[PDB]
Amino acid sequence: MFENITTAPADPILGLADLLRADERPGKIDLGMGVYNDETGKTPVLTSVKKAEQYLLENETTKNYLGIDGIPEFGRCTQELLFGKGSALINDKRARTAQTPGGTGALRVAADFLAKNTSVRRVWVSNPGWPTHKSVFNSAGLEVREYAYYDAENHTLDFDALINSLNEAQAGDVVLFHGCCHNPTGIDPTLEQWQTLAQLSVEKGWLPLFDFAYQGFARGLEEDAEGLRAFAAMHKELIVASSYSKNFGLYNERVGTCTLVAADSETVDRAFSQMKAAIRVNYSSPPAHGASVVATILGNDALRAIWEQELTDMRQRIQRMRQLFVNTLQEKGANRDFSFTIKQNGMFFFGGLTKEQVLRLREEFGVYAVASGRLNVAGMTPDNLAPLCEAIVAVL
Amino acid sequence: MFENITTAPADPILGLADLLRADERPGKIDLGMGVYNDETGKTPVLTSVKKAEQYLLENETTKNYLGIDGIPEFGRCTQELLFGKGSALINDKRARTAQTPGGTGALRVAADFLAKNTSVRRVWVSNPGWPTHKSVFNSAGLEVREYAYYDAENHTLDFDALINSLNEAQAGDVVLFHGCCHNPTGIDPTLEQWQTLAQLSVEKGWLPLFDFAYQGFARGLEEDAEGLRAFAAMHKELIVASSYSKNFGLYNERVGTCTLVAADSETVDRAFSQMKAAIRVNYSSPPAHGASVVATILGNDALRAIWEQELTDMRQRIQRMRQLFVNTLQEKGANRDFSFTIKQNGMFFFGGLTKEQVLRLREEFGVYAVASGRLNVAGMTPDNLAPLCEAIVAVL
Ligand SMILES: *Cc1c(COP(=O)(O)O)cnc(C)c1O
Ligand SMILES: *Cc1c(COP(=O)(O)O)cnc(C)c1O
Repeated sequence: MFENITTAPADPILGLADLLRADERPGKIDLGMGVYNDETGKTPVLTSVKKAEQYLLENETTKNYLGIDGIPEFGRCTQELLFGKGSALINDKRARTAQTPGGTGALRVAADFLAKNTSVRRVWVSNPGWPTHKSVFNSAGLEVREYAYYDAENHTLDFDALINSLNEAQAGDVVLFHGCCHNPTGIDPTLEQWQTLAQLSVEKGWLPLFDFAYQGFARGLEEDAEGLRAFAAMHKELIVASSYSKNFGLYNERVGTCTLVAADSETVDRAFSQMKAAIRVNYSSPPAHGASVVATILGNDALRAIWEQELTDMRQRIQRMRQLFVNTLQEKGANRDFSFTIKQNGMFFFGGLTKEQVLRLREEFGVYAVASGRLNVAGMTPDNLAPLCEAIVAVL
Repeated sequence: MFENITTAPADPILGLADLLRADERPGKIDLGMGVYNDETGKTPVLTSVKKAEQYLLENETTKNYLGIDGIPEFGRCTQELLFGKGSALINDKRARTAQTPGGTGALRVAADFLAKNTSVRRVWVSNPGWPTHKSVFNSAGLEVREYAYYDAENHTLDFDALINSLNEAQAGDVVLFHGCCHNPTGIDPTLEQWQTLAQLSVEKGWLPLFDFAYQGFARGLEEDAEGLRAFAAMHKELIVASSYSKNFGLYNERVGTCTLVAADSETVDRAFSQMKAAIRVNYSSPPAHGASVVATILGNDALRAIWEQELTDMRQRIQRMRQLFVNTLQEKGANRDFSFTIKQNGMFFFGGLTKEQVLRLREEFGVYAVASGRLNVAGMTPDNLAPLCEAIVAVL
């Protein structure tokens, strides 16, 4: 049965993990996968989280099945984070959320949902973008088309190119938007641009699909949801896949959600029934632990206070690191100007390096980054900043 | 987009959960989903588990991504449980295990794996069987065929019928076997029958696929794996999906595994690469919590000792309950003889009731069971045994 099977191609991002574990050199600087590191170069578990886990260990009495869509309180809390405490979608019961195994799991159940219950044949994704989007949608049978987005030689959102390419999108097809902290460019549209996109979308008949994996890492919780809420205010239907992996540092606990929005509750319920079917035929119900932690925190005023401050400190350390990065580079005498880095939202640095420069970086200097020239700034720390910059200056 | 979508059909088993939550009557006896209940009618979290969670809360320092196949130690431990501490499959490195979100998640990744990388067009499942098997395999695109298994008017394994129907299975197609505690008949083949099936299988060219969700609930850990090891000893390739939901009572933490076995390590590795691809396009990596708990317990002598005893007490309470069930029935004057119940392995009672009798049970008496006439004996307790039996005697 398995004699003819061929080796699968390695993942451009997740594959870095395996490359790293095979390298014996001690001074390896890992700036690949987008995980947050503190000043000591460790990706720690939040205090609010530890406190919640303490509470769960003491108050949890059963481990019984969670119900297809997961913890109800968890879903309600996520809707408020996404649409605002007094949103119309929430009041008119137009939204239904399913707890899922991470944001990726959400993209998968959405894709399966779309493929079997809708006439969507193709999904539109940006370029530059996130590799996993194409894999996920192609595996569900949907065709993936790319739209223009980044202005390389200027380092800004090529808004005219964005609309010109999107003119190709027909009514009925899906358009994938990054909520905030665009992976990998870090450049997001402004509120006015979001509004333009929203009106153009409603008018053109596209089914919007938001991938929200970095809420709170750009400006803040509420501000980062601005674009989404703009679309939510004009749209009748939409899908939003969110993740709590990064803003709660619950990476391996696979905590995410998939929210469906329809014209009314009758439609959303009828639709959600089919999304539950897609889920039940996959993993049945979702892992409780991570979601319980989030609900506990999000539901306790004291805990939420600690958590938001921790989120603030993470965003602040990254902002400090990129400003320090640019500085140490000029300090080391980099021939190219990387000041544009400071305008990027999120955890990454994108735009300066080529496929070969990053290859040389890992080979000669043991610095690991993605082949697209994307570096995880959150992996940068005061102690690795100098060696890291010396490596980069030698490769420019 | 979502106007034409139709309401999905409810799940025959998981749907019971929703039926129950809508019934306001106080004396509802839930004997539907196969979850263990103690004397007090609660499905509690094991002490060994609580101890492990305590240890994790204190020793866990990061929540960083788990790697596609999950916790290595967890996989190794599961291989020993399944194939025995000194198995050849383990020594010759012929087996590769991936941590998955429950046993259902394992069946799904196996189905996706098969559909895209193999020429398997159909999977053979028993009748009576577990409804989810058909859903899972059909959603991956594979066709599901059923084979004879149970002798209703005798309450035994119809072994001749089993082989006669399986003669229809061609070389290349999958045959699904329940490791032990056959859901729902509770009747498993004997070691000699397992051996016959093993030889017939190798000779006929079927790819065996074991669903191991109740190890330890029939006779014991080692004894329950006898059939599997018989096949493992004669087979070159095989797949085994196991669950820790029941034997560890970690239901909502989604703890399972998918193990692939090939002729040698070269083949199994090449094959596993594609299974990792199927996983990465689904949920990326699995939830850490539940698997960590199992690895902690399974890896600590003291903890394992406590855990095995708890598993023993669960099996013993269920055995006591079915003997008490049969007795109270005759005590109440049931016209039909249900003594065959005592020969059933696992958590269920199957064979006495009809679709209408169970319907009347939930309607008139508020007793919930699956429409197939399958009752969760583990849900039976000294306090609900009497009312439960009175309901049944009134419906016979
Ligand atoms: C991280 C990320 C996700 C989701 O990650 P999960 O670990 O699966 O929660 C989705 N989209 C983008 C762009 C991401 O960066
Ligand atoms: C319980 C069960 C499974 C797996 O359950 P999970 O909660 O998904 O681990 C698989 N097969 C059968 C027959 C079962 O009873």
